[PDB]
Amino acid sequence: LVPVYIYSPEYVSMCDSLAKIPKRADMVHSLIEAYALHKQMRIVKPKVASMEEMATFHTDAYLQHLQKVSQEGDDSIEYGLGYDCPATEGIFDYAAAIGGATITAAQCLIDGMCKVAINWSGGWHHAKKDEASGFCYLNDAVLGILRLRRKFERILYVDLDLHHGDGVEDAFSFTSKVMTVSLHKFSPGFFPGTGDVSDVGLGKGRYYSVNVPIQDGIQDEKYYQICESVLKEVYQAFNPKAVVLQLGADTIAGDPMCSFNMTPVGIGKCLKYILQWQLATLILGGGGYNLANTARCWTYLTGVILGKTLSSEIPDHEFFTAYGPDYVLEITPSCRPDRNEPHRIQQILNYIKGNLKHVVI
Ligand SMILES: CC(C)[C@@H]1NC(=O)[C@]2(C)CSC(=N2)c2cccc(n2)CNC(=O)C[C@@H](/C=C/CCS)NC1=O
Ligand SMILES: [K+]
Ligand SMILES: [K+]
Ligand SMILES: [Zn+2]
Repeated sequence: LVPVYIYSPEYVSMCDSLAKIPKRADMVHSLIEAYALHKQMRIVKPKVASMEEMATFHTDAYLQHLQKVSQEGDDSIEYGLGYDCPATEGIFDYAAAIGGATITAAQCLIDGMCKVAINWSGGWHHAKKDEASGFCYLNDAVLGILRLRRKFERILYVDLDLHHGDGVEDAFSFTSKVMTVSLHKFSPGFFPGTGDVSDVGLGKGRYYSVNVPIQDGIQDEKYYQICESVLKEVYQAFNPKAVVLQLGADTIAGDPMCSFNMTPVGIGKCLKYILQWQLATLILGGGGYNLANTARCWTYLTGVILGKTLSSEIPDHEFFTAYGPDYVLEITPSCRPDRNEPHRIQQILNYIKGNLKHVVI
């Protein structure tokens, strides 16, 4: 079975319509297209999310506000839209397209159309039920998981974005049918502030939330050791039936965030380990603010999913000029120190290992 690739020219243009991260969705698809990887996948046109589908997580008051300002424009209520005053009218359609695409990919998984479904323009994990947050206006990850819960009894959410996927974790904080695992930078003052190793969920969902606080400057080898160690324990204890994987590329060297020092090869190993489970897997994007590097990463990861080694030279295409001055696919880690102490890392792993002992199905 070939991977499902959620794409349409109308979808890509809609994903860039807010211009929060200028033409990233187009650059990502164009590079994938330039390597002709789409030829090896099953292209699926995304459906648009209805009001009811989006309301499975987001409140009516929030959604109705987005639809209203799409029609009329912006003591007003706080929905986290204070940075979009010049243009709020396109947010509702953006959210509906983002939401619909991830739901579509999830439905493909349910229908048995594939084992892997890809939506690189999704993975907006910060959005709350009643407010936007961190460039996330709608949490498609939550909508995707909720859709998969119709078919699969236990869902594992893995968030490899630089930031803590607080929106997704809070959505399922009280349930034990969905386990969230997040690897992220954790430091006083760093967005979004949550996701300490001691945060393990609430009520029936206690110990069904896993957080791995990491410090600046981590590289491929250390990251994969940490990630494999956690996933190994999580898989054995929770025994997931489906996986939703968020692959925010703002961990990659060269990103304006300038925190982690990763390359796409390191992320690719984590992905390879997850794919090894051969479970129904929903692949999502997320953060990534070095445009060319994000296209580089997600194109490489697409190659990993297809089990193909791409040529090192960036092929000529629409955005070829943006890949200078090297014009290659490989990304070189920065000359920046690793702030992660080995003893602290082992403590965290042991702490999590203790937590997962409580998890028994
Ligand atoms: C400029 C930079 C800080 C940028 N910010 C913004 O572009 C705006 C829209 C302008 S000022 C601002 N937001 C802001 C002010 C106070 C507090 C926060 N943000 C907390 N939120 C974040 O830090 C999200 C964080 C993005 C997280 C992506 C997670 S995948 N954003 C930013 O890095
Ligand atoms: K994360
Ligand atoms: K949970
Ligand atoms: Zn991020």
